[PDB]
Amino acid sequence: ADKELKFLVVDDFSTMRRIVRNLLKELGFNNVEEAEDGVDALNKLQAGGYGFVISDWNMPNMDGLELLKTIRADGAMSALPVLMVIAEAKKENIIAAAQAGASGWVVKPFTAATLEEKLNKIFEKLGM
Repeated sequence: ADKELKFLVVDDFSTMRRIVRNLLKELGFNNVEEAEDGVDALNKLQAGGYGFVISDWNMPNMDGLELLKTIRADGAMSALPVLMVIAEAKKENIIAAAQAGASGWVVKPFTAATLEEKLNKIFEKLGM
């Protein structure tokens, strides 16, 4: 894909946002920024320039699935890739997420490799 795609890494656990940031990096993706919950996420997206959203599931104020749902229903941002970080392959959430428009999902913990194939297959399917 493109190495300067601007990524948005959304998570309530600063630790985990540190790991995503680094995972991206170690794959040559260094046009990244962070958001702490869905509310902050939306705020940043509206400003512009993003090309990929990596959002966790459990965040206060505005959670994972909500973030996903508002990008999808929002006509400006509607076709924006959203990769969702889900804890356990709880079938139920996988279904809600794909159901709500998520470009794909990854079960955390994930390595740089799984991340890289998750992205590559999202890139391929989105014409990226």
